[PDB]
Amino acid sequence: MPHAFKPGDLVFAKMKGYPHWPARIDDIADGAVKPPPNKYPIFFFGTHETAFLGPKDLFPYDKSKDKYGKPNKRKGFNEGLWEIQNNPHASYS
Repeated sequence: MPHAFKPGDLVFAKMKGYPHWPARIDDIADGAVKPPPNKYPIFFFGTHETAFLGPKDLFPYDKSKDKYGKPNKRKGFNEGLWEIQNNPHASYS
């Protein structure tokens, strides 16, 4: 049975106007800006951008990859697919 989201979990994350995007739940570094309540820091593969999202926009990657894990014209998307499959836990800073 599922647990709550934790840092390191792999997802597709949904933002308005964008396709479901390969991403991970990030940690928050000591001294770094914390997300709003009930939101998680999402790191988007390929673009390497961070946004704050709640669980309604987070789809576990294993369950969802068949549907959302296909190449997309959008900037950074195919690089992101490579990252989440090949080195999802690396530093991309």
